Amino acid sequence: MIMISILSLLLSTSVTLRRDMSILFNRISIIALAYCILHDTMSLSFISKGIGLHGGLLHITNLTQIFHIFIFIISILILQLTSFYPRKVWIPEYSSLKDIFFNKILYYRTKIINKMGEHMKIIEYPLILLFVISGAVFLISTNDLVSIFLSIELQSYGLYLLSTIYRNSELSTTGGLIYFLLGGLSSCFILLGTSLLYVNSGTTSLDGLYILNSISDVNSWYKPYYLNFSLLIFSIGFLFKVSAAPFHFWSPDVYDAIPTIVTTFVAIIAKISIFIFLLELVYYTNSNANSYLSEFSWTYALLISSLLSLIIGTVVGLTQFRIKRLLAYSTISHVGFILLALSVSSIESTQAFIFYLIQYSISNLNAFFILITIGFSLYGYVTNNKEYKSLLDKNNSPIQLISQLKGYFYINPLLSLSLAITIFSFVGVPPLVGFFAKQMVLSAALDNGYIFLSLIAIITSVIGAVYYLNVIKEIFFYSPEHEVNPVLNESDSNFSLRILNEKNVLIRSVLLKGRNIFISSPFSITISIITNVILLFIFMNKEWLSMGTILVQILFSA
Amino acid sequence: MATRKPAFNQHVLLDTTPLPDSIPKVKEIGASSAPLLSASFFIGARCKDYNDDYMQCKNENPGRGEFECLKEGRRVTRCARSVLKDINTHCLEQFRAHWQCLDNNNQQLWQCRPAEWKLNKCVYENLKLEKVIPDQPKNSTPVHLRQRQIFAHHAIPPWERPFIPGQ
Amino acid sequence: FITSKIWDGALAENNHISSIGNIMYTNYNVWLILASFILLLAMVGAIVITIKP
Amino acid sequence: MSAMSIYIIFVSIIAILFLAIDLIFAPHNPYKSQSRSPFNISFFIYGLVFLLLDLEILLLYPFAVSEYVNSAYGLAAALIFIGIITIGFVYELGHDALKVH
Amino acid sequence: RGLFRPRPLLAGAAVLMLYGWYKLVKGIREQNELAREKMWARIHLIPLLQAEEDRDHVRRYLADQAREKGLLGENIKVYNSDRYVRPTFAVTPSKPAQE
Amino acid sequence: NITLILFLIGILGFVLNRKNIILMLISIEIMLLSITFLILLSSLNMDDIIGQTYAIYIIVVAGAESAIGLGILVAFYRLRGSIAIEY
Amino acid sequence: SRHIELKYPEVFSHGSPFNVPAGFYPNLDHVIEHYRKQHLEEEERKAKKLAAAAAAA
Amino acid sequence: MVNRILFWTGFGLAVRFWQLGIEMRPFFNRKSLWAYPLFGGVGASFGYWLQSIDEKQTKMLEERKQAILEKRARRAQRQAE
Amino acid sequence: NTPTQTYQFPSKTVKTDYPLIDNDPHFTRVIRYARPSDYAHGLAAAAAGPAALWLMERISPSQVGRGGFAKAMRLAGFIGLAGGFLYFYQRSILRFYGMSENAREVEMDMREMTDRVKAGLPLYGESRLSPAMQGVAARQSRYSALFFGVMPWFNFVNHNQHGVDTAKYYQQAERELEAERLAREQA
Amino acid sequence: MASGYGLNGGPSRCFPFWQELLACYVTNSSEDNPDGKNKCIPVMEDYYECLHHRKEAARVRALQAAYREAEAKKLQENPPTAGQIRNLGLLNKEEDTKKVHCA
Repeated sequence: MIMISILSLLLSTSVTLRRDMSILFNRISIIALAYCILHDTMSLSFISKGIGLHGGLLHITNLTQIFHIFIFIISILILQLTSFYPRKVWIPEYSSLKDIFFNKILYYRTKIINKMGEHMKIIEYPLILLFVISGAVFLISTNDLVSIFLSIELQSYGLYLLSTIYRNSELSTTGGLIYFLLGGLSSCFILLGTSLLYVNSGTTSLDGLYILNSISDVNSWYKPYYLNFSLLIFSIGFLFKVSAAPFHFWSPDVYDAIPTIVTTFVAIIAKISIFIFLLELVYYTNSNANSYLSEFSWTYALLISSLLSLIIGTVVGLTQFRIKRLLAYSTISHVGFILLALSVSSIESTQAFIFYLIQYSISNLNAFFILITIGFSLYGYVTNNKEYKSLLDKNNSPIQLISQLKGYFYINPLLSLSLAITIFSFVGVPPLVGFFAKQMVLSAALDNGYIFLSLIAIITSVIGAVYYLNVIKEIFFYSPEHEVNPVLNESDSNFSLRILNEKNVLIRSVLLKGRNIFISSPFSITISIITNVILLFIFMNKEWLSMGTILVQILFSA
Repeated sequence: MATRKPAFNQHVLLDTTPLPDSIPKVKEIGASSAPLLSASFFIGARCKDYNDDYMQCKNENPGRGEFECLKEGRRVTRCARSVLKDINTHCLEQFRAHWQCLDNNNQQLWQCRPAEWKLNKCVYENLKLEKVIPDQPKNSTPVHLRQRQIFAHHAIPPWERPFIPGQ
Repeated sequence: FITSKIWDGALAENNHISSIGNIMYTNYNVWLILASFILLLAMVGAIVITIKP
Repeated sequence: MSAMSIYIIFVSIIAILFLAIDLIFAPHNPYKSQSRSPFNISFFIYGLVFLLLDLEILLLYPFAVSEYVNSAYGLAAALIFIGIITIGFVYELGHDALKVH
Repeated sequence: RGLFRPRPLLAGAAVLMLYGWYKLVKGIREQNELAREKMWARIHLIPLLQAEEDRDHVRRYLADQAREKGLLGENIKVYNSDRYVRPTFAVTPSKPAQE
Repeated sequence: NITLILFLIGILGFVLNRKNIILMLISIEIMLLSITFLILLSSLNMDDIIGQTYAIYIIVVAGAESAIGLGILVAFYRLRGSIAIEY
Repeated sequence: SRHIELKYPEVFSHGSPFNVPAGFYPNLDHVIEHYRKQHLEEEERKAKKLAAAAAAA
Repeated sequence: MVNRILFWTGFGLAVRFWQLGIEMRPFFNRKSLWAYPLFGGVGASFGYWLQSIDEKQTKMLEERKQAILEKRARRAQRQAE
Repeated sequence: NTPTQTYQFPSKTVKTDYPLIDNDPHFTRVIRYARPSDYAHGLAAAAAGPAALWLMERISPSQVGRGGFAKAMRLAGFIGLAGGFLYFYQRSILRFYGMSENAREVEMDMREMTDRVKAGLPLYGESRLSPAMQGVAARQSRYSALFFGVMPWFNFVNHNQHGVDTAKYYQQAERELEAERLAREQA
Repeated sequence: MASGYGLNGGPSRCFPFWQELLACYVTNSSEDNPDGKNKCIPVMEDYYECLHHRKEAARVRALQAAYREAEAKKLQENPPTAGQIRNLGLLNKEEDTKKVHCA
């Protein structure tokens, strides 16, 4: 289904040069992903550790199919940002279900809804996004060393293209250049690791590598040092792509340089696919018997990266003043938690890992959606701030400074509360979903004897909380520097709205002001659902936590 | 000595040690490529069963077929040797004409049909052996029995005729 | 290094390009599909970022 | 010493002699900043589409020397591969990235 | 002039193409039939050629085992399986033949 | 062993380079050729056509990645006028 | 689990069908019998579940 | 009190309320009042569906517990020798 | 005529709820065993695509130019047709896999496949492909409908590797080949 | 390697070792008895030996040292020449064949 949507979309895109088609093409990409969810939903009525497919080059597991669906759902949510205009006109006389479905409203919308904005005029944007999704789904389902390499290049290359698709921005083209250059280095480490596996084992099959490792885990002529050493080089390339420390430096620049709507997809989609793929590889190479192999286990690179990501992610975030660079360092800190759960390979840590990744992806999603929505809400506001006036690519990244959120609680309190709830979930304050996520990882780490890492995790969390509290202080503790535009509501500047019926006959006319322009419903509803999922998790946790329990029990099923 | 195709060989290694007396001795075939190509279908006629038996023995003994099938290996040599003595007793002139034609024609059988038709007639009426090619298309004439060969550098004399056994 | 001949193995030898072609479109054709998508993405991507629409 | 190896030697020797004559016999006397302009994107695009299309043809050459064995099954996957890459060519034409007019 | 009207040229092109494809069908079918004959000719020879090579490998494997036990006192075991593996390396004399 | 030395040369490209981002692309291509060279020699030692097939896909992917990277560099040069880092 | 179940048991049917030396391929009848039993056991488990626990209702 | 249907009917009502609050639109104007039965109705649907997932999840977990005990038992009986 | 080898290839055994009929059923079997509700579900799924796009247009107008919406509806209709058909195929093939309730199908396959045994027919037909190429085709499409969200694939090959011991069909055929004989004797 | 497809269109030369290693694991390892995979240890060593030839290289150079050590001790009054060697087993060169074979 994902391959058919890409080819069919490409063909329709090929014979069009019309930029007003971008919003329509984005909406079709949403429909296409909904079918992908339907097909994968039907593919979940078996229990297996894995079924090899297509000559053994791919495989499917219950875990593989669950995270296929999850990637599709996050991609539908992100695709809203390019499928609906940011602002709408709402009045209480066009609010009935008969008005929405049978009546129509006419007014000059172009300036209000930002019809010709940059994120509304890139025809191939939903198509390149689908290519990245295909790279990610294929990598989850890869059973083979060559399939791994092809999948990771496919997802990586689309991400470089996404970071540069705003070709008229110097900031965007710079970030795309940085991503591609250092991502090319990391891909070489992945290809080197895959190649050393093949030249030593004589096989490309992951099944065959696991069998050789399983026999070699007994308790002299061809002692198998290569497997851990190969996977070590292999894993470093994947540590770069999830931006784990100490291979993290690229992401605060790239995430800040590229436009914010792009950052939302770029910062979220790739971690899900690499972490899920790493999970299976971690499980099947785990040396059960304490032998010489365990001494050189490649998974210590994950544990060192986890330690370093906990410290770098929280300490460096203290003096960040650009809001998108702070989110990059916040992600590196949260990656440290994810890496700790993956490194400890236990039923509890795998449960913690699965739950942590999904809650983190929906939370980081809520932060990007709130940041974009706040940026699109300043349309009817003005500021005389001198710092804000010297910002670059203001259209691509309307909010770039934490100081821009000063007094935003006085501009929109409930949207400010949603941001505060999301940030407090990142800290791990009960009873938000983020606390329960951190609580589960700490439990497993302590139960498997990872006390030293457990203590560094709690100490780093207090340091990380400082810059989280600093964002909240900015929103709540001060008056704003933004004022409503005088001319948007000047008691004599009314634009006209016509209300017409199904026969295009005028029913009534109404005069309208800036006070009748609102955030579009798709963004408000998405923020609202996710904010209430973060807030009310303690009453909804059973089925969601049980899903991970069953998935891990299958993966560990002796 | 592996089955890998060599690329930088400059020397040959020979061993003079014979087989142990525990192994019965068979005389090897002394025929080169062109004569045994022109005798191949006659060997395939008399020696099919022993040829198949020797290959079945080896498949029965994976990884050990060399050592466990020497006696059936010896039977194949003696059956093919019997055809080459038989042809050299009854059809020597036509045998020599065919493989000398083959040896001048890139060892391609469709370049030597008149000599092959001569020998196929002689072998059939002395040793009662028939050239047989399995699974040839039934709608068409068998390729080795066609008057005209599309790929033959020399067009074929109209007078020279294919030998159909029993005509 | 020492090498010898086989006869059953050499009945109809493939050149390396024919041995690849034997398996490239049938046994391992998932790789071929994946590579086509990368080539597709490279074609559309390099065009989109460089030319005026 | 093989014919191919000798052939490369002789062809290179030909080039040396021609250089030798003109560097030995022809008269010689040594008779003996810039501005930056933008370059045309069309030349990158020609090389781009050439390179990707040249890669696709190379992936079809094994099929042309393996058709008997591939039969119907190989042809299907070869046709799928051809179908996918001609779609990208349709994108190249339709978006006039060769500067049709 | 009729030499440059497209209709007779198109008709002439099609007949040449139709004739060439008809001949190509006859050629490749007979060429595929020649390949059937060539393989079956090789097939009938394979057992007598392989048996000769099999005897040669048996002879030289035994001669190598006799060398090792004579030289080293016993036989070093390379494979744990009992299968015959064609050698990758061979003991060679320090020099080639003089001439 | 030659493939190892070639991989070092590509690695050293980053170590010896502060200001030349074009050399950065070339170092990635040397590393990819070095790794492909190693796969090809190993598959000849192990009599495996799959290793040759793996090499062919790396060549295709390396060619496609060079295409994207040269494209990204062109979109960068159009706004900048230099491929030189002021270091 | 310490034992690894093959995701792709059909890999036992891999291998080139051309230029096969006699006696090259190892015998796999115990392997196929292993997967015959795995299949017959699973079918019985389903058979003795939707025919025995279905008689109650 | 964690009744799934009532909870998710309430969740849908809270989504509409928060959304109206985020949009800085009035919480209750008469011609918009159909949205609360709608959001609550969609919430009730999500929770009838979560109800049936829970039933399947419980059965799966109950089978898993028996298998672990059965595995534990046989291994214990194997060690009796 | 039982071939004395009714399980010739190592197949992957998968834990499911219902008996396995065919791990790689032929495309025409999947169409023929489809239930009338499969057509109902597939058509409604297909219509959902363009209907969702139309609903977005009526509630959140795209402001597209004159002919833009017709173009998007043409592509949305094709997307829905593809997704609707894949969903229709999945519903039927899941019963062949034993991943969904399949009693009508287990009876139908038993009926159909016993009949071919009594006619001397091959159980799964006759292939133009080489045996080895049948193996490659079988190993490519077996359980492949579980991957339909990513990649589509269909079995259009008459191979004999379907993951099921075929002794049951030969038992059923000779059981009633004897019954049909006894009735002829009693006449 | 383990793929089953060699360079000449045939199967790969180490494939029988790979098939036997997989056969040993599937039929000796299990969840009831995980220690059965210890039986696979010698087969895994045979597969690693087919790929890389370390043990064979160690044997051949150990033996070649002894062979060249003993060959120096003996005295070759009249070793066969390459011309006589190249006439081994030829139709009308019985004298050279007898001289090479020392018969």
